[PDB]
Amino acid sequence: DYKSALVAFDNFIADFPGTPLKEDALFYKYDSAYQLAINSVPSKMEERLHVAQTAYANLMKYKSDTKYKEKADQMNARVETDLQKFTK
Amino acid sequence: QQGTASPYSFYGIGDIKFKGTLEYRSMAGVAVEQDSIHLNIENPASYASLMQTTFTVGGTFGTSTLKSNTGSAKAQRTTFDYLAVGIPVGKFGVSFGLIPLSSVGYKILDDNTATEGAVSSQLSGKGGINKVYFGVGYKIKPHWTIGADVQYNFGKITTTSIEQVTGVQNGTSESNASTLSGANFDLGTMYQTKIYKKVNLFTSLSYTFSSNLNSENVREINVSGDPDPYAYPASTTKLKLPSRVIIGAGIGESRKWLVGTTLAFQGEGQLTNYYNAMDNVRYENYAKYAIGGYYIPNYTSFTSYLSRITYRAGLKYEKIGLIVNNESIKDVGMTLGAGIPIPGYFSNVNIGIEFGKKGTVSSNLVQENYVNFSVGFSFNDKWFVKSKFN
Amino acid sequence: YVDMQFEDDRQSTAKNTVMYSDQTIKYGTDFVRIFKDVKKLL
Amino acid sequence: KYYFGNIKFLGNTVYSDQQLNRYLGIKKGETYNGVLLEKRIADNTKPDGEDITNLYQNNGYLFSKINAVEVKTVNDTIDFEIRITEGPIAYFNKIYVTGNDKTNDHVIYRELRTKPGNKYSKEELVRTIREIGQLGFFDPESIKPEFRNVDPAAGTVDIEYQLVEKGSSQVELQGGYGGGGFIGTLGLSFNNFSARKLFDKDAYKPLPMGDGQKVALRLQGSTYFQTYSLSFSEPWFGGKKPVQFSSSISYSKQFNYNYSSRDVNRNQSFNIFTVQVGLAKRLTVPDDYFVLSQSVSYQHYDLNNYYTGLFTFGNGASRNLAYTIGLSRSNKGVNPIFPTYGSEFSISAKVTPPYSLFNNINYGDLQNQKEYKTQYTGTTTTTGIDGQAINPGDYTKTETVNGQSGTVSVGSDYKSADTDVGKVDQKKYNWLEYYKVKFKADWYTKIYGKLVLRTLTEFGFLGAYDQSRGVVPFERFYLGGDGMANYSMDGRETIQLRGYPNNSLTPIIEDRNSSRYGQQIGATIYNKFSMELRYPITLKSSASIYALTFLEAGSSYPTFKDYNPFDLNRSAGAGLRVFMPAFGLLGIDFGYGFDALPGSTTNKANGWETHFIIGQQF
Ligand SMILES: CCCCCCCCCCCCCC(=O)O[C@H](CCCCCCCCCCC)CC(=O)O[C@@H]1[C@@H](NC(=O)C[C@@H](CCCCCCCCCCC)OC(=O)CCCCCCCCCCC)[C@H](OC[C@H]2O[C@H](OP(=O)(O)O)[C@H](NC(=O)C[C@H](O)CCCCCCCCCCC)[C@@H](OC(=O)C[C@H](O)CCCCCCCCCCC)[C@@H]2O)O[C@H](CO[C@]2(C(=O)O)C[C@@H](O[C@]3(C(=O)O)C[C@@H](O)[C@@H](O)[C@@H]([C@H](O)CO)O3)[C@@H](O[C@H]3O[C@H]([C@@H](O)CO)[C@@H](OP(=O)(O)O)[C@H](O[C@H]4O[C@H]([C@@H](O)CO[C@H]5O[C@H]([C@@H](O)CO)[C@@H](O)[C@H](O)[C@@H]5O)[C@@H](OP(=O)(O)O)[C@H](O)[C@@H]4O)[C@@H]3O)[C@@H]([C@H](O)CO)O2)[C@H]1OP(=O)(O)O
Ligand SMILES: CCCCCCCCCCCCCCCCCCCC(=O)O[C@H](COC(=O)CCCCCCCCCCCCCC)COP(=O)(O)OCCN
Ligand SMILES: CCCCCCCCCCCCCCCCCCCC(=O)O[C@H](COC(=O)CCCCCCCCCCCCCC)COP(=O)(O)OCCN
Ligand SMILES: *[C@@H](O)[C@@H](COC(=O)CCCCCCCCCCCCCCCCC)OC(=O)CCCCCCCCCCCCCCCCC
Repeated sequence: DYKSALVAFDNFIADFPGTPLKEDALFYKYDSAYQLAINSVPSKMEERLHVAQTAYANLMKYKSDTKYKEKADQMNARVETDLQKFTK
Repeated sequence: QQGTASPYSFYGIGDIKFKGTLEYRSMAGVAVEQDSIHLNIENPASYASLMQTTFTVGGTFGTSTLKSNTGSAKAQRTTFDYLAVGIPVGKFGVSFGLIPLSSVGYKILDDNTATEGAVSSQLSGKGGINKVYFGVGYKIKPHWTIGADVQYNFGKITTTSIEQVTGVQNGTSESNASTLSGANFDLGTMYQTKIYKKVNLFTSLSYTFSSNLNSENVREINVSGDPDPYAYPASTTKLKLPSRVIIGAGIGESRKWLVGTTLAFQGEGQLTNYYNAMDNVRYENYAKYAIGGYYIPNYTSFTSYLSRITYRAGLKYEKIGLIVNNESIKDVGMTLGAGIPIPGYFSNVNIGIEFGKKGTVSSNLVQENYVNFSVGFSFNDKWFVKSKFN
Repeated sequence: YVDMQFEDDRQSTAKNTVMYSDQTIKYGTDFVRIFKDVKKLL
Repeated sequence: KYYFGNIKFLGNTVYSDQQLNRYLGIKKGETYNGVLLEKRIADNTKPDGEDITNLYQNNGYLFSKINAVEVKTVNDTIDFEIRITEGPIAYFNKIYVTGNDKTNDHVIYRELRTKPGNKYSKEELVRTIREIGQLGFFDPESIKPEFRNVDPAAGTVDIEYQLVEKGSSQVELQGGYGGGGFIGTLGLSFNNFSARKLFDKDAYKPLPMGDGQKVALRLQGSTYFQTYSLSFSEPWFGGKKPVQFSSSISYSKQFNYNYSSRDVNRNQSFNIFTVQVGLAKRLTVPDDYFVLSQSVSYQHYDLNNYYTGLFTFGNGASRNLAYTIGLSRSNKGVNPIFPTYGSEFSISAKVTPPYSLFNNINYGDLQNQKEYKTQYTGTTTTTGIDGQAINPGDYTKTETVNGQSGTVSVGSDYKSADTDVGKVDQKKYNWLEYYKVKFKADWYTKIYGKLVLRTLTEFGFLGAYDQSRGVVPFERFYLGGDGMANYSMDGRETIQLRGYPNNSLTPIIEDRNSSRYGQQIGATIYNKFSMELRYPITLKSSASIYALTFLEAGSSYPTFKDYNPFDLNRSAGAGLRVFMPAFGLLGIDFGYGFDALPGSTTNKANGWETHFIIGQQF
């Protein structure tokens, strides 16, 4: 239910500002968008790919030395690679 | 519970029951077009043309009047005709089902009562051969399909003859039971072109290989009152199912009209068992000539619903292949039908009426006039649809 | 709304159809429910 | 008198006037009926009515309001101007539940159909209430979804589920009528068990709570059988997908029952101890309508003077170890009681290990061995029926001297002794070896209006890997009558074929002089084809009543060599079915048999028959 996870996480990172769990929420928000984009209707695959990039940037901007950097970097590789198919 | 009442079912392996689904049976077996919602069980290549999963079931109510040089009699039979399932798998097509190859059935009574010392016979027969099939079709081209199938034949034919003299009260009842089992293979191809504007040329070729049938016979004689029956030693006979070549060709516009002809020929076979061996009955090659087609006034019509019904018709001339009393037994008949599509779905209800004459009254033979009413259900649904938006 | 009957969906647990009986009657008379209804009718 | 006329719609931007006119279904010249108009606009009696209001509210229009206004009234003709207030589309923003004091949130949030970020839909809210009530941990009358922070401008609505906990423990008191006899089940169930804290004795109030696991101790009984079982079920195995994991340990005592005369001989019975484990999960490929079921079971049969039919080892025991896998695809809807569309295809296969291949035992030559010949195990010289000595350890034979019959000593010539059928059958059936395949196809379609056509085709095959060993005497098929569910633990299946008595079509022993002639041994093959036309007279939640007409044909066979799939017993008739949540499913049917029962001398139709059942006896 990745579509509902994005909305739920967006509200959490807003209703509870300055929390120690923000780093985890940022990563899971990226994962939710990543899984939603890699497996989605080809009509709106570009829209979800862009959201994945935005979530990745927010995670890195928060804490550059995030614990999930290894996995996050791997996930961004797929998004960038798949984005080349829509480079009109 | 028998499927036929014709005395001719005694010879060979019985009367050929399956002759195609109601959609095709109403067109005299002409299945040249590559349909997308109907199953053409007689041609394995048609399985590739299916666009949605198909589930078919059919039944018929037959009415026949046996006529001879002595008198006439009326008989009626009700049976289940078929059960087939079609599944589209990419460019391939898979179909599996159960169909009746032949049926044996007759209830003849020779009443010789009212006279002391006269033997009365009560001849009866039941059973038949059934077939299980599994076929796969492939689209070598968008309008060219080829396919193959494997069919397993199995069934039991039992013949009973009870004789009782007028005086004595204890009669005898001889019964013969034969269990047949074998397998055969079928190959087919269907090609469709466009000769003129909106007019297409449909072609279909199918070939069935010869098969060997193993029959295990058991003959026992029982007498009323005696608790010990007289049983003959078990025997095993081999039968040979002849090969079939079906050629079809027709012209017409898809969803508008279609006119076609089909030619079916059978090779050499051995359908004579131990119980049906006679000297006045011989065998020849089966040959069928049929002409049929359909007409749809306006499939995409919103004003009248009668224009969306597929109207089918056909004519048929068949040479059964058996020569009784030096007279070739032939069957001639006409078929009419209509396919009503359920609104909102591709599924439809088929209705058909077939009438004809089989055999002749000459040479002391029996002529059969039949009027069969059949109903078929074709259900279509699209499966294997993946759901995106993970 | 609770009494409405619905078919299983993607969010409902899968039913095992290749197991023996669970000692339960499907769509059978529920005496506990009848008892609760009688109490409400008093 | 007043007649309707000039019905127009205003404010219908989403739906055209043509589409709405069809939904309303009111033509000019009809008699003025105020109730009919309101019923078609907004049917408040039921939440699933086919009204214009439900059309808007089920597609995100939360603020939709439809009100009829009488414009003109001239010449006894009234004119209406249906006004529709569509409003902006709304989406679910925040979904939270309150009132769960003993149930974890993950258990409740995973059963909510109102996912955040989706357009508002009344069907999802109603479905969510039904699912929350199915858990049983809350009050069925207090599942109130309250709308919060409604923002018409932003188009977002927050739903708060207020639940009232009422205890996870429950008592089961159910009853049913099938197979011509009543059946009742009694049991206690704890629907909120947690196996994680099993070893933790700190939290042991009425068994550890938490996860939505279910543990039940139920007792089911009938006239011929009684079963006690302990079952554990995990609705969400793994925590990621709704995978069901269930286990069960049961002990049943099945008496010998004659379905023909409804008489039970309490002196003959057998005990069955079964342990089963199963895993069922919905497949994502080929589609989301496929469900895979797997199961492993071990059973121990203990016969106690069970000398009936094909059971010659009435004092022995049998062990069964089988694996069952089943693929099913169901897309029926929407009401399980009265489906209007969809189909259900199921294929199952239960297989046992092929012991005959590895163990080097000849099951055909068992009757020609010393160990399987009748012998005198006593140690005192006796006299046989022939009046001769029977020394200890000598082989015996059965001889009929004068009227009475008895055993006669044959000496050491075991070749001339009588074969011990009990020992041969015991060795043949010490470990059940068989394979069972079941195929079922059900299709539902609407023919005209509310009338729907149902086509059902079922197949069943039971066989053995080695023909010399023979087909097992258990897991057989019984056809004819009202039918009964698979309540027995021995694999016996009762198939329903209206128009004929119960178990009237099962093959019988035809040996005549076998001392057991006429007994129903059971069928190994069965195939039933049915067609029905059903019309619903009431489909409300309180009571769902529908009428039906059927055309059935089915038959059972003893072996594959006698299988004639097109030689069936036909029947026809009509029936009525009523379903009430408290009283369950009630059905009355009247069928006519067009064929004679097996073993009948005269080939005459069976005739009319009456069938009454309570519950799903399939
Ligand atoms: C694919 C999907 C999955 C399915 C898988 C299945 C497919 C795999 C293959 C399976 C086949 C395996 C068979 C096998 O092998 O394993 C069998 C076990 C198989 C396990 C399978 C497990 C499956 C797992 C499934 C898991 C599922 C998850 C057992 C067996 O084996 O049983 C055999 C039995 N078959 C069955 O039971 C299968 C059953 C079927 C069961 C399975 C059903 C499964 C269906 C369920 C699926 C449904 C799914 C939905 O069928 C039936 O139920 C009916 C049909 C079924 C209908 C189905 C309908 C479907 C409906 C669906 C609707 C939706 C068989 O019948 C024959 C047929 O068998 C199968 O078909 P059928 O049965 O016909 O149907 C074949 N093949 C098949 O594929 C058919 C299949 O069904 C097809 C499957 C269909 C599937 C459908 C799928 C549907 C779903 C798909 C949907 C799309 C057929 O091929 C064919 O044509 C057919 C065809 O082409 C083949 C290919 C077809 C393939 C199909 C392709 C697929 C297509 C599908 C789609 C189209 C073939 O015709 O009889 C044999 C008896 O033979 C013996 C014996 O037992 O040893 C030896 C004999 O000798 C021979 C010989 O040696 O050659 C035999 C012949 O050759 C012949 O020439 C003969 C001469 O005539 C002789 O004159 O000689 C003879 O004895 C003689 O032999 C010696 C020799 O020397 C000769 O001289 C002598 O010795 P000596 O003198 O010393 O020299 C002896 O004498 C001495 O001994 C005597 C005594 O002293 C001794 O005492 C006692 O002991 C003796 C011992 O022998 C005993 O042990 C006894 O026998 C004595 O009688 C006596 O009582 C004295 O005698 P007396 O003088 O006093 O009298 C004498 O004095 C002296 O001492 C004696 O004389 C005889 C005796 O007479 C009997 O009494 O006995 C049995 O043993 P066998 O030998 O091993 O074969
Ligand atoms: C009878 C018991 C044995 C059953 C065995 C089950 C086999 C499992 C098959 C797993 C699915 C295949 C793996 C790949 C899935 C991805 C989709 C691509 C496969 C494919 O080309 O077929 C798609 C649909 O068929 C498919 O995905 C394959 C269809 C699989 C067979 C369907 C029938 C199963 C048995 C149930 C029938 C009996 C009723 C009992 C339930 C159509 O893909 P496309 O539309 O893109 O076309 C393709 C052209 N590019
Ligand atoms: C023949 C009976 C006697 C011998 C016993 C046979 C035993 C069969 C093998 C055991 C069954 C377990 C293995 C198959 C299920 C695993 C699939 C995982 C779940 C899943 O998501 O399914 C996807 C495909 O499913 C599939 O695998 C689709 C096909 C599943 C059905 C095929 C099994 C036979 C069905 C017919 C039974 C009746 C037989 C009648 C004669 C795989 O996805 P993923 O996990 O990679 O994730 C990627 C997306 N989620
Ligand atoms: C001769 O005595 C007479 C029998 O006399 C009786 O005792 C009367 C029998 C009872 C009559 C029926 C009582 C119940 C009323 C409802 C009937 C069912 C209608 C169902 C329609 C919708 C389907 C659910 O003999 C007769 O009456 C002869 C009967 C012959 C019937 C022939 C027509 C049957 C249809 C032929 C096709 C086979 C059916 C399957 C169709 C789908 C294919 C799979």
